Amino acid sequence: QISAQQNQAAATQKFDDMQAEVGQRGIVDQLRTLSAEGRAGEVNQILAEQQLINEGEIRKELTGVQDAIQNRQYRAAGEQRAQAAANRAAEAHSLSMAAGRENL
Amino acid sequence: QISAQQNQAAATQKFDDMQAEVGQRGIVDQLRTLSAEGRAGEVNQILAEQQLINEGEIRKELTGVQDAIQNRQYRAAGEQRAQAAANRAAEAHSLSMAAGRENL
Repeated sequence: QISAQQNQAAATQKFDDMQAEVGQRGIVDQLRTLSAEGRAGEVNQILAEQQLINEGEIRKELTGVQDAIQNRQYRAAGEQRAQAAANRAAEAHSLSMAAGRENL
Repeated sequence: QISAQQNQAAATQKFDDMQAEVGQRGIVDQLRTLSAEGRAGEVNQILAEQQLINEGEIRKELTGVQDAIQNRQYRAAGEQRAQAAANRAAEAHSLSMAAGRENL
């Protein structure tokens, strides 16, 4: 009797969790839409009041998304700096070559 | 009889652990909320008094979050420093080029 009662209690908990995920599928959708536009302050505030979401691992996925955005921006800035540095190097070398040729 | 009682004891322990996990979700939620805001001193204090949560691997996740925050701040500072360095280099090169051209 006790073994059967334990088994069915566990099954009931599993079913409740599954139903909770199914019902929560909308908030996760809204958070996914919001976090891909850069807005990161309006995702950490909905994940603090409308919490008890079944899986608390979505946080890591959204953080990864925002980190990817920041990394992309930094990479673009770095490339922009590099090309200008190359142009400056080319100009300086041309002047130096002219001067050296005249001296020789 | 010995085998049956051993199996029953193991099953009872599993059931008790599952129930304890179910009952502790509120504390884990509060910890996630606190640790997502940078406060890393209260998380440890809570995890010192109530220390006995059914899974002691939450600490790894929370430390990962804290490390992510610190890394983001450091990367932003580094980007700012690189931008300032490039701005300095541009002016230095312009002045040097002007002087060299006049000398030639």
